[PDB]
Amino acid sequence: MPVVTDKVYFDITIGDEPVGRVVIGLFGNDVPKTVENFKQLASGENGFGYKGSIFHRVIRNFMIQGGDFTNFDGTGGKSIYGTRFDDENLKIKHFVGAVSMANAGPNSNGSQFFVTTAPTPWLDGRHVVFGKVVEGMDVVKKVENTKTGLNDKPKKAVKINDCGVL
Repeated sequence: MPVVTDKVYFDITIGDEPVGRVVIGLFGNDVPKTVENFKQLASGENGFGYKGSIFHRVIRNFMIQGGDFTNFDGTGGKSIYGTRFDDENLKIKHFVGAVSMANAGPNSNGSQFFVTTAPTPWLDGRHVVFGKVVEGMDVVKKVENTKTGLNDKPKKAVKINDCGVL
């Protein structure tokens, strides 16, 4: 298993009601550049980041996706290195509770990421896995079961009300 070297928290609300904290353990020895991006975006130290952003796409028994702090719809976000950065390591496979970079094809990591709640083996090799959930899988589950609309957008906003580096 990859070693966890750092942790980030997300305090999440649904429709402005608190539903709990997710703590993600990060694999900084295997993908240090990807882990630095996600830590800096959680801390907001470049003036922009995840606080206040939403999980815009939620699919029951598959994944929750968020990190689009520019457009809030899946079209946006940016890394601390520029709009996009390259795939750092594709060797780590997904597993239930994996945290992985969303992308638009090869070498197109930004700020968007997803947390799985079921196997997603068809994503192996194509998305950079960079951590896993170490607390609050039950909170991810609440989000996973929230009622959705067009293109799996949550009817009530699922918001990262606060976040940071532990």
